Amino acid sequence: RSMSETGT
Amino acid sequence: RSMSETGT
Amino acid sequence: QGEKTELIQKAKLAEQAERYDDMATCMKAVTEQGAELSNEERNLLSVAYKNVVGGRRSAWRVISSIEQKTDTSDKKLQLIKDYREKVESELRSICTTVLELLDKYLIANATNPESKVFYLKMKGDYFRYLAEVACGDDRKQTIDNSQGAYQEAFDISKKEMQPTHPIRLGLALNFSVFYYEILNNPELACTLAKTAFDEAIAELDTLNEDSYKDSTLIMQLLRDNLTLWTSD
Amino acid sequence: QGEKTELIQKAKLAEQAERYDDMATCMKAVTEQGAELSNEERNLLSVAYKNVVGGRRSAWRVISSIEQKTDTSDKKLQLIKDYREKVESELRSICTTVLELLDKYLIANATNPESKVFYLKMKGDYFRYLAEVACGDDRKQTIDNSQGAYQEAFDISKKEMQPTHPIRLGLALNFSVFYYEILNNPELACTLAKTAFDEAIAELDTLSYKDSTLIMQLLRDNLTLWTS
Repeated sequence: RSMSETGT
Repeated sequence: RSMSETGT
Repeated sequence: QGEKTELIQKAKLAEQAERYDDMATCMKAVTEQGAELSNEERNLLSVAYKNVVGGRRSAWRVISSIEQKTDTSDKKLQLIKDYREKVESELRSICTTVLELLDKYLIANATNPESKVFYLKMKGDYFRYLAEVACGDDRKQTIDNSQGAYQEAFDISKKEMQPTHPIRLGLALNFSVFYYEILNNPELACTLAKTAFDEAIAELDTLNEDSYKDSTLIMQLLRDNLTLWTSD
Repeated sequence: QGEKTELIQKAKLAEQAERYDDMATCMKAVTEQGAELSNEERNLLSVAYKNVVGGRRSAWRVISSIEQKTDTSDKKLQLIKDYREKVESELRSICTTVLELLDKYLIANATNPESKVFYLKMKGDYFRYLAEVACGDDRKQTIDNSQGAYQEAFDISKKEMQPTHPIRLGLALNFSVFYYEILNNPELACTLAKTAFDEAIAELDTLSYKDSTLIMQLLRDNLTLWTS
């Protein structure tokens, strides 16, 4: 899925 | 690493 | 009955949302309706509280591990102990809630050996979770209450229950863990696990056909524990 | 202060225990003392609320999907909606709490341009989470609020910070997500992410390199997904 900064 | 039923 | 159907619906929604405090709230209300739980409702209740207590246990294990590592003279020692105790209090409240559900409704109204085993195993589990954090004499009391519940569940299931069934296998798994972790008797824990596994394999041909997956997975947990315990 | 040290220590304890509601309470309490946060304190506050609001976002997404697949005249649909609205109000409460801290303490008392970009970006994020669950005139206002914060953050970072700076890379990342998922403009989302990637890769010596690399990987993950 689309990832934002929280994916880090 | 010991596992109880919650491991399932 | 109108509210009971709503309560199960919300319980199942909360589970998929992973909102287990909500899920447990709904299932507690169902249990307090007084009627014997179906197998579906019984598992819903077990999943709900397993997740609710399990988040407090994992946090407790982390905090206690940090505390064990802290010098006895550290400034923050008392702060760490304060925080461990806060989580213990949550933990003891959850266990106390499940235990009173078990003794006022679930064990009381069980009319078949399977429900008896299920609920006495659960009694064993939640007293064991209390023993995990107890000290002094209430450690000895929670340990004795957990062992007594496990032993009765074990006697009933050896007499009434098919040995490969997931309920019997889960009981032996959790009882073996109680011997390993609470009584610190690794040899008896291995034998309890190995004996359960061996009897399950021996009676494979009478395993209930809709339990194949669960029995396979719990048998593997028994073998995994055995492998770990007999290595180091 | 004797209490500020206590609060940060509890915050770090709560974090290791994954008790993110406790972590957020401690860090909110530190913030309202009024003093500018250190980079360490700033990151504890961000980690706490990221996890607090993240649990509601995932729950909202599960429930709404179930909802969209349920029939119209099905009895069981109203209960589903009511549960979504309960989760929604929690999410809104969390977001408005964060935005309050940002407007009253964090943005205003930032001295570094790097600090200001961090908080303006955070402002964009939390209006974006509000815009995820908004509708009507509500949705239009939250989107414009999110955009305004991201655009200001973007401009500062382009003037003050280098392309490889992790805060600037992370803002480009979240701003592109805003364009893709809130404005529904995938080509602009792609350009925003690609431009940030290309400008960072041309200076991989003038570089913390680990965090830059990992953010650039998220930029390219999104680009590959969006262009496919």
